[PDB]
Amino acid sequence: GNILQKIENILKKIENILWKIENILQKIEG
Amino acid sequence: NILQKIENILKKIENILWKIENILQKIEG
Amino acid sequence: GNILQKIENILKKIENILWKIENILQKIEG
Amino acid sequence: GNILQKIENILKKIENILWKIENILQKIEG
Amino acid sequence: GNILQKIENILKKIENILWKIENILQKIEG
Repeated sequence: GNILQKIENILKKIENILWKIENILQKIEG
Repeated sequence: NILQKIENILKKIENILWKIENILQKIEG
Repeated sequence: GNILQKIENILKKIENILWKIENILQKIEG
Repeated sequence: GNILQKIENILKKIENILWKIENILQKIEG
Repeated sequence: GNILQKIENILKKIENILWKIENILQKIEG
């Protein structure tokens, strides 16, 4: 129930961190 | 549904990782 | 749909992409 | 300790590793 | 094993690959 909500929330955080990594790499390569 | 949302976020994560992978291919280039 | 099978399939692709990333990074570090 | 909790723990570990990777890159780009 | 265990196992592989990636980056300050 709420554990699925915890899993969803962690995946959103993972997504957000990956976006940050992508942006740093884009600036480096750009 | 929560399972569909989880699936949707994972698809987004896959897409971001593809972008990261292509950028690294360029950097290693 | 079969949401759990879709989730499994997406995770397999994520694994594959990450393995490619690790290999590219190995070359960069070399 | 059910399978969902185990999955949650692994995702939390993934999140933390990604944070570390981002933290290192933030330094590299300066 | 069942579908949730298959998913857990793929997540473990993802974690492990990310740890490898992190390991390479950690060397710079380490």
